[PDB]
Amino acid sequence: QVQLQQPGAELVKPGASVKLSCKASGYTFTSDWIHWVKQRPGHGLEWIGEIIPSYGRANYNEKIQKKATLTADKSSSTAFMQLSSLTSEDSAVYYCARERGDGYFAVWGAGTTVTVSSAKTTPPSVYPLAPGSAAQTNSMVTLGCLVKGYFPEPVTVTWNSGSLSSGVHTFPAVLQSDLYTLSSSVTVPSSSWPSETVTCNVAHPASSTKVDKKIVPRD
Amino acid sequence: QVQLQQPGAELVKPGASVKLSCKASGYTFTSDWIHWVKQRPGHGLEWIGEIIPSYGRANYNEKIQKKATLTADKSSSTAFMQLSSLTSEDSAVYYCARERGDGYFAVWGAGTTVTVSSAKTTPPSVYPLAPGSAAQTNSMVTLGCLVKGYFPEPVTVTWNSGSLSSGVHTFPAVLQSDLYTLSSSVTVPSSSWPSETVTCNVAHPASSTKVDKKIVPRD
Amino acid sequence: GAATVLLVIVLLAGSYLAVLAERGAPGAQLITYPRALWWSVETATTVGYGDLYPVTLWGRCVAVVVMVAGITSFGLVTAALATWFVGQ
Amino acid sequence: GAATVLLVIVLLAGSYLAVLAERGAPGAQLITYPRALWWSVETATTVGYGDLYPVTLWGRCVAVVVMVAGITSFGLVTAALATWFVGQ
Amino acid sequence: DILLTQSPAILSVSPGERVSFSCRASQSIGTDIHWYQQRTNGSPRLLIKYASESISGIPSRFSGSGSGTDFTLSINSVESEDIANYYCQQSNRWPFTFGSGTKLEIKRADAAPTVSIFPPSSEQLTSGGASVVCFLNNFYPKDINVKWKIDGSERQNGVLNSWTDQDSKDSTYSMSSTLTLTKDEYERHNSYTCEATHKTSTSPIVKSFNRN
Amino acid sequence: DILLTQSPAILSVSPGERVSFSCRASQSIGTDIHWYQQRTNGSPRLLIKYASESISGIPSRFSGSGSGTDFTLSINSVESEDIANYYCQQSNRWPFTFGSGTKLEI
Repeated sequence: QVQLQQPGAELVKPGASVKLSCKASGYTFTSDWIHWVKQRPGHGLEWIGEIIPSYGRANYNEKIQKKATLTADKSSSTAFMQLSSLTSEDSAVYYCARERGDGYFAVWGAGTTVTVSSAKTTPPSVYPLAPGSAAQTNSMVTLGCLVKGYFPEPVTVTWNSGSLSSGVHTFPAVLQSDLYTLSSSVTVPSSSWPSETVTCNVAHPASSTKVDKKIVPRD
Repeated sequence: QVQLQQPGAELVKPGASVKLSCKASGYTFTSDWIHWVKQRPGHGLEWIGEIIPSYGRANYNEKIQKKATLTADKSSSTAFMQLSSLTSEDSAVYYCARERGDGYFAVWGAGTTVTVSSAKTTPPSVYPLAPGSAAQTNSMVTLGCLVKGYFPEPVTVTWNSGSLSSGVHTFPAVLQSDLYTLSSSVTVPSSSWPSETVTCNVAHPASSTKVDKKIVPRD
Repeated sequence: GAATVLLVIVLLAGSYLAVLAERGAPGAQLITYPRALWWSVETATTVGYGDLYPVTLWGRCVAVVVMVAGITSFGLVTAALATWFVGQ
Repeated sequence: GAATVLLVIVLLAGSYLAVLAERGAPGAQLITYPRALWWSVETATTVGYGDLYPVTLWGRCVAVVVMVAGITSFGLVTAALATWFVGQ
Repeated sequence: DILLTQSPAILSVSPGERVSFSCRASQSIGTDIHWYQQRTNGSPRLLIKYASESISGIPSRFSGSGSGTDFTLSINSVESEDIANYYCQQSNRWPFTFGSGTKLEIKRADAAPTVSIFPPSSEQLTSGGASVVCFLNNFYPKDINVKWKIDGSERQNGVLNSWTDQDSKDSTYSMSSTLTLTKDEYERHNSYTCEATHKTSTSPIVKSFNRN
Repeated sequence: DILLTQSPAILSVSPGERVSFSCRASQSIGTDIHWYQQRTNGSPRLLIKYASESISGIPSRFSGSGSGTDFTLSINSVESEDIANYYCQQSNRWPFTFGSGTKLEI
C-alpha cells in the first residue's frame, strides 16, 4: 500500500502561506526521518529539510532562504511542511520521502504541486475527440479528449479508469490567458471500438473534481 | 559602552617609533586575546599579531616584516602596540580587536590613523557654505562647511553635535602642498533653516582640536 | 556478566542520540544509525581508528557519556578475564 | 568520587595551557579553548579520534601532563565500576 | 557541502546498448552514493544504494560501481522503459545533496508520424467555442513541422502546439496542434486541414474534414 | 598559512535582490569561517560566526552557509545600508587570516 500520501495540489496567492501534509503508513521506526524535496519544472531535485518524528527535531538546507517549518504528528503518523510568504519562485512540486536513518530515500510521495498565483481556481472542460466521418481507419484507431480552461496545474488523465494504459499519450499543458489546456491520445484496435467502450477520466486536484467522458463515434 | 578605546591619530616622522594604545572595558576573561589589524587606504585587513593579557604572551604574523611589539597592562586594562622605525609603508589605520579565545573578533576599536611623514601638524580652517543671494530654494536646502589646510588625516565632521545625520555627505579629502582639504554637505527642509540652527562640528585628532561653525544665511 | 547488558544499552542509546545531535551540522559524518553504532563501539572499547567522530557540542556530550558509561561498562573485559583465568 | 574533581581541574588547566602553547605555531589547530577542552577529554579518556593534537614542544608537554594527570584521574571509572557493581 | 557533478547532462544511446552515467563528488564520500530514476511526471525511485547494492524489484540490468569521488550507474542493454532522468545523492556528510541529473535518450529507427484530425465536439460548440485538434503521434526524430489550412489558405492565428518528451514505451515522440476559434469564426469556413512535414517523407502528411 | 579567496571583488545587484558573496579556503577548515561588514570609514563588524551562526543585532536578512573549503554569505533582499566591503576570516589554523574582501554595489 502507498507508504506516503500527499495531496495533489495547492493554490496559494503571493505572500500567503500553506501547510503541506504527508500521511505515512507501513512500518514505522523511531529511527525514521521524513524529508522534503523541492523540484521546479524542468529542473533537478533540491533538498529542503528533514524531521525525526520520534523526537520532533528538524534540520534545514542552509544554502537556501528558509521558507519551510517542519512538524510531525505521531498519533496520526503525519508530517507537515508549513511554507510561508510565498512568491512565484516557490511554485514547484514538493515531495516528501522516508529515510530509515540509513542515508537513502527508500520511498517517495507522489508530490504536491504548489502554484503561487493570484488567479482563481477553475475546473477543466472535457470534450471528446472522435474521428470525422471521412477518416479512413487502419487496423488501429486513435481517439482522445480535450481538457481546456483549467487552473492551476495539474490534471491526471487515465483511460477506462486506468485499465487502458498502452497506446496512451498525454501532452504537456499550454498556458494561455490564465488557463491551461491539454489533450490526451489513446489508440486501440479499430475493431474493438465502439463495441468496447473507451472513456477518459479527468481529475483536477485543485478543484476536487473528477469527470468522465465516454468517446463515441460522431452522429 | 565602547568596549575598546583607541586614540584617533598619530603623526610619526620617518624612522621614529610610536606606541599605540587600546583601553578595554566590559567583561574581561582570562581567555581574552587582544588582536591588532592593519589596513592601508583602499586595501584589505592584515593581521599583525595577538597578545593574551592574562599571561602576557604575544604572537606575530610571520609573513610580514616585524614592526610591532605587543604588551598589556592588566591594572589599567590597556593593551599597547609599539611600532618602531616606521616608513610611509607603515602609514595606515591600525585596529585593535577583542577575541574571547573562540576564534572571532567580537568587537573592534575605532582604529588609529598613523601617518608617517616629516610634515608638521596643522589644525583645519573651517569655513561656512551658505547659498548665494540669487539661489532659488526648493522644498530642501543644501548647506555645508569647507575644511582646509589640515594635516595629517583624519578629521571627523558631524552636524548639530551628531543629532543631524540624514542628508549628510562628507567628501574624501584631497592632498595638495602637504595639506588636506574636504567639504561636508547637509540638506534640510528649506523651511527649517535658518529658524532651526545648523552647525557643523569639526574634530581634528592629531591637533587635539574641535571647532564649531554655525551656518547662517549670507548678509 | 550483567554489565555487558548496560554496554549494549549505552552503545544503542549513544548510537541513536549521536545521530540526533550531529545532523544539522554541515560536514558531520556521524549521521546514520548503523555507523553510529560502529562509532559507539570504537568509543567504549576506546580503540582509536579515528575514522568517525562528533563535531557539534551536544554530540561531544553524548560522546563523553558513552566514554564514561561504556569505558566503565567495558568492565566486562575482567569477567572475561576471570572465566578465561579459571577454565584455563 | 573526589578524583573526578582533579579531572575537571586538569581538563580545564590542560585546555587553557594547550591553547597558550600552540598559538604561534603555523598550522596548529589546538588554538581555541572550547575545542581545546574537547581535546583534553579525548586525551584523558584516551579515546583515539585523532582529530586534534599538538605540534609545538610545549604543547606536547601539556599533553603529557594531561595524559598522566588525566589517564590516572580517570581512576574514576572504577568508582563508577563499584557503585555499578553494588546497586546492580 | 558536497557537490555532486553529473556530466554529460544528456546521454544518447542506441537500443540494447550498454550505457554509463557519471557522478563525481567534490570530496571523497566512500560508497555513500545512491541512484534514483525519475520518469516524466513520476516521482523518484531508488535504483541502487551504497554505490553498488541491488534493490529488490529493480531489473538486473541496473548496476553501480565506484568509491571515493567517482561513481557510475550502468544499464546493460537499454530499452524504452529506461528513458528518464537519473540522479545521484550522497549521504556521507550533512547535509545530504543531489546531483543535477542526467537524461537518457534513445536513438531508434526513424518513424513517420501517425496523423489524426478531430472536429470540435457538439458539447463544445454549445458553449460558443470551437477547437480543432490534430495529433502527430509516435514519430522519430522529434523534429517536425505542422501547418494549418482553412479553405485551402494557411492559418496561423489561434494555433497552440505541445510536444511530449521521448516516450518510455517506444522511444518515439508525439505532438498535438490545436486551432481554437469561436463558434462563429468556425461556422463561416468549410474545410480545415492539418499538414505534417517530417524527415521520413519529402511530401507532407495531410488530414482534413469539412464542417458539413 | 590558509589563503582565503574572495571572488568576485565587486558584486553588482539591483535593490531587493538576493546576493551571495563567495569565500574559498586553500584547504579544508570545517566551519571555522567568520564574516565581517565594513562600511566606508567604519570599523569591521561581525555578521556571522562559524559559517552560519547568527549574531544578535544583525538583520535576519543576513545568513551564511558552507563547510570545508567553500563558504557563502547571503543577503536576502539587499538595501542601501548593505553597501560596504565584506570580509571572511578563518580560525581553523594558526595564524588567523583574512580574505581580500568583496564590495557590494547596488
